Amino acid sequence: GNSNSVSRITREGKKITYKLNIMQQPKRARACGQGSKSHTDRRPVDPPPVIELNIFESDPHDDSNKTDITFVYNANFFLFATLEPERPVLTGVPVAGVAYLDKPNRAGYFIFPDLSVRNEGSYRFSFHLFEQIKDPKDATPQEFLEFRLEVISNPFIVYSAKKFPGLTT
Amino acid sequence: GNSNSVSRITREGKKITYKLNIMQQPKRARACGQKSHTDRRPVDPPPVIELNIFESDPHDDSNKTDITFVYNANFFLFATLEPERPSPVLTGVPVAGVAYLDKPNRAGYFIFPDLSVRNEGSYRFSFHLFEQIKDPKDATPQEFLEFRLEVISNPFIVYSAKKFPGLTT
Repeated sequence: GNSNSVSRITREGKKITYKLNIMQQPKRARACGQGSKSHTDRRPVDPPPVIELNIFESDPHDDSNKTDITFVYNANFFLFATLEPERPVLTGVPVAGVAYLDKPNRAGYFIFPDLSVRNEGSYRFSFHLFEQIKDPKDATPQEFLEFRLEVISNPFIVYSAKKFPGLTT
Repeated sequence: GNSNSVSRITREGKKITYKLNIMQQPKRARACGQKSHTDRRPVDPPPVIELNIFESDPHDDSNKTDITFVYNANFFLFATLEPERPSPVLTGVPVAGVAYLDKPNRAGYFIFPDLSVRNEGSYRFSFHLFEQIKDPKDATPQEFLEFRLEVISNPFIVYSAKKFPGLTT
């Protein structure tokens, strides 16, 4: 349940598949609360969520064969994080740009190192992929933003540290 | 209840306030499933959100000045579906570009005419604003997307139409 994929067809008849895979799930976070200290003395979600993106060309004849064109496909990609209660709350920078790396896999990567949750509880992360196309053949303000697909994280727990006035000081 | 505001400070020391307010709440939709009335599926009436941007000088932080037509940046509004009682559930085009209009008010406007819900139930819409900055001094993969704020809609009902063979085809 770490991955999700979507497919679309371009004007040139090309079948493009987007695959999102969460490689580093969140596990825990300390509720940062509100106030002036909440924006400068917080502990972000750890380990930072990391999402891998792959793009596949499918030749029209044989669909058992795909070609990873992640390093060839020319478009802007952004990944946006939302906080879904399992039963603003999310602070920080919820938008990550793509970084193309060869290890551990040849793909694009999104990292979220500065996510904070305001209140304790159980949450899931939803990561939404936006594509900004620069070649008109790839099509399905003079720039457009297209939602592509979404991946759902495993549940993680935000705890609250108990208060001990004379102890923590 | 239909609006939300968020303030930031640019590099010049000016305070910039973004205000999102919903002009047309969603009311009803017919579950689209995976029933020959297909224009009955898009959420109706199409949700409409207006955006206003206000400038406050560091010398006077108590007064605001609308700069919605002056602020040089691209804007996008992204719709997410929130279950009021917590293959995609939301379908269509969930990204709306901004349109600058003078009537009914001089502001930016987003319209969502092509949103569909797969399952019946009570839902809410969350609209997230993304700012694509073109002027570097307005600042707080060469292009970047910045999240600003979200506005949450009133609950709306998605209903299902029963099948009566020999009566409803």
